[PDB]
Amino acid sequence: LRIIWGTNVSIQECTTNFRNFLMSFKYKFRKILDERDEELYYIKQLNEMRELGTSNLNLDARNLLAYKQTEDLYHQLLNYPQEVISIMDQTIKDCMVSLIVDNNLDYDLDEIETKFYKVRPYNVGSCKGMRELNPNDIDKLINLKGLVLRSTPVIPDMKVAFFKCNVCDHTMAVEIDRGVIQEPARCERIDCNEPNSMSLIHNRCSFADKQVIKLQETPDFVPDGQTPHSISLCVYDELVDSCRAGDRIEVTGTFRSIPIRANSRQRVLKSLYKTYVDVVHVKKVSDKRLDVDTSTIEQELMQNKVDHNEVEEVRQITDQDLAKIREVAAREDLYSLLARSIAPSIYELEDVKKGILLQLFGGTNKTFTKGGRYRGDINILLCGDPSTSKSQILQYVHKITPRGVYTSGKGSSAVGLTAYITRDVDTKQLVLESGALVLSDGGVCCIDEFDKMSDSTRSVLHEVMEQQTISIAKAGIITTLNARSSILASANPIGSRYNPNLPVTENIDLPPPLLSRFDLVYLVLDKVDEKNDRELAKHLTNLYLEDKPEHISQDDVLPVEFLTMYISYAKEHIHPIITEAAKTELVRAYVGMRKATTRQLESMIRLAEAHAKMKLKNVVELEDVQEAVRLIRSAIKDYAT
Amino acid sequence: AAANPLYGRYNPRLSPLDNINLPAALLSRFDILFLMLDIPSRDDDEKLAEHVTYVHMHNKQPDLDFTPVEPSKMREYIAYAKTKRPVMSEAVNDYVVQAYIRLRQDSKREMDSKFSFGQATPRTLLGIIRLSQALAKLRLADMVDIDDVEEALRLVRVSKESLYQ
Ligand SMILES: Nc1ncnc2c1ncn2[C@@H]1O[C@H](COP(=O)(O)OP(=O)(O)O)[C@@H](O)[C@H]1O
Ligand SMILES: [Zn+2]
Repeated sequence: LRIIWGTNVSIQECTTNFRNFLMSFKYKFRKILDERDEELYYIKQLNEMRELGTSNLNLDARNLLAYKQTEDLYHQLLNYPQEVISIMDQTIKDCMVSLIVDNNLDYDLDEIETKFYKVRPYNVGSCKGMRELNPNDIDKLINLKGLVLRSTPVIPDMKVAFFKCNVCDHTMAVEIDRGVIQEPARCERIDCNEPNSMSLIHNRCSFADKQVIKLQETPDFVPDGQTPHSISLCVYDELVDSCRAGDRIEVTGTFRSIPIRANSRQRVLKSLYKTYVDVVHVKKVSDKRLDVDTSTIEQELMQNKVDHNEVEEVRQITDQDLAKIREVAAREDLYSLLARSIAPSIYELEDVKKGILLQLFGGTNKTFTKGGRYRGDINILLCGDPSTSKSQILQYVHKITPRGVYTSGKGSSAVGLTAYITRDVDTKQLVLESGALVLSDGGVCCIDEFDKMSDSTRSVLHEVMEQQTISIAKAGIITTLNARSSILASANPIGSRYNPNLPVTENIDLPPPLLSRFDLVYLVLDKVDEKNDRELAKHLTNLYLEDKPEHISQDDVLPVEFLTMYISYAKEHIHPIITEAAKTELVRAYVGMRKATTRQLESMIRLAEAHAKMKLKNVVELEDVQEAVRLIRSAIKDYAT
Repeated sequence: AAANPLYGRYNPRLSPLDNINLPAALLSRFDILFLMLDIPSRDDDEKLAEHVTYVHMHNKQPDLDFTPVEPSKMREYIAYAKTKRPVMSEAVNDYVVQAYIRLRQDSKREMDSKFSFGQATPRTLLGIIRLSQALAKLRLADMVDIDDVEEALRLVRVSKESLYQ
């Protein structure tokens, strides 16, 4: 028996126990874990990796918890990760080689002899963020759910130091040991001695990449009393430029502590330690929220290859899923199936839900190879009575969209919608933080009490609503920066309730041009009657029949986890061409409004093409304009007044 | 919230949407408003003047066949009631609906003149449910009766019957 000091770990006993698992696992969690075909569950993923060069082994930690023989290990790597992962680095290499020697094989040997393999363990239990992390939790595996507010520049950090000798033509190198460079005073005596004369040469040395990232942390529960924490965390090589401002994330790593120097003068250290996460894995995506625009992020999809990391950017889907997607797309009522399943707790309002669905698809994005750009979006406003979906819709969008800041009222003004300059107290320098719209370079920016935002603030959106960019000239920065956000707005009329005896253009209390530059405006007036509000009341109270609404599967609707897999396919993979035959029905629909401005026309093409992203059509057909124009007219009840 | 009309006291010649300065969108987020306003009277002011002079003659509260509960024990009782998560019977479910439609039909079709205020809304139906849950929790009861909502609706309506005095 052998054991590490301060530790419960036996190297060889864990080594064989990990191999025993690694050569025998087959989804036993489905059998054992709870009340929930395949084989060799990891061996396929290991013999997958060796031809791709993707040296990373992403590990679902809960494989071990359910499995019969490595409950003895889950509570070790969780509690001793720096050492237990150092074992896995070795065992996996030996467990790759066992798949060599059992194989008649080509020369994989000549590199995997030398190359290095690693593990990223992420699928661990939940925690109350920074707050529950009492000092007993120091140096343990942890995970955090949250988002990024800023990231520092890449920092050079020493890994081999170099020494140049002022005489006698021999240098020296030393590898760093646990944070020190033990510089030899002696001139490597056996050449000759001079007592103290040697140099240290910066540009000969070998460096790691380091990067630091600031995480706004958002627990699944927070105690009454709390407020958001800006954690500071560090990420090493192969994760630098993995994740960046506005991303919504699950990240895992080791919780740490470190001292701080009191001053730049002397080595007195503060005893009240600082704390951070050393990141080991980041889960860039989730099943519940859709996928970041592949056209926008095109610069980084290749950087992941060029940087040699497979930390994933886009949802993987199998043929069994795509086959279902296509078999679903053939049905006649998809146009209403999504518009119901988008909000299974929201009653009727299917004109609203449907145009919102057509916002999420975006439509089409296009450029002229230098001189111009156009993008698929519709910018939306909701108006009419209180006591309606308006505020709840802004949540469901927010909780599906991977990006977006729920701005609100007078609590949101120019310096914090666009970027601002601020003192980073942790280092005391001026640094630039992305504002709300800049963080929202994609997805949706969701705005509420839109008319109670001031006359001064509204003037930023007045550019952004179609030009999708913001341009700056204030001290320290002069740039135009991207603001690809779609915009969605909740508004209420002048006075209160609604008043049909005054024209809507006045009633909204929003200026005629900005109201026009919205692509779709919804009038959501109540107009009360029996045989609607009764059916609504039954629907609502069924949420209190069963104290959690698991029977909401009634009135059949898609699983959200499939709907997001559909949209993040259609969005990613279809570029719907507006056919030259579609013009003839399109222009008359515009001119019929003129008997109002091009924003309607520029909206209809961006809305109708989304109605071709839906149903996955590479080309627009004369029918799909017809539903799009009717939607515009009926969204403002154009027949009535 | 405590608030006062535009002239401190009410004016009976002003409809409440004009007597009250607040906008009805914000007001619709109050699940109950109380028109807790005074009118002089020969009798009722006498018992008040007793209670105030009694409680000013000494700290003690009136000699009713009652005791005013010590607050800390009431806090413990509330903390137990908070643990209760009551469920609505289908019997009351269909009653809440029909009362709501009669309220909403009356509120709209009749009550948009003179003393009439506001409109009935989904939010006021949810108010009645939350109040009906609260009553059942004060019973320490795992279910919500038809006997609860017929009390909850009373508090909703009674808060403005003061206006007719
Ligand atoms: N037609 C409806 N379908 C579902 N829920 C509704 C409906 N009308 C109102 N509600 C409920 O009322 C609340 C909406 O408040 P809301 O009306 O968004 O405030 P605002 O009046 O500022 O829009 C939500 O809890 C929602 O569930
Ligand atoms: Zn020398």
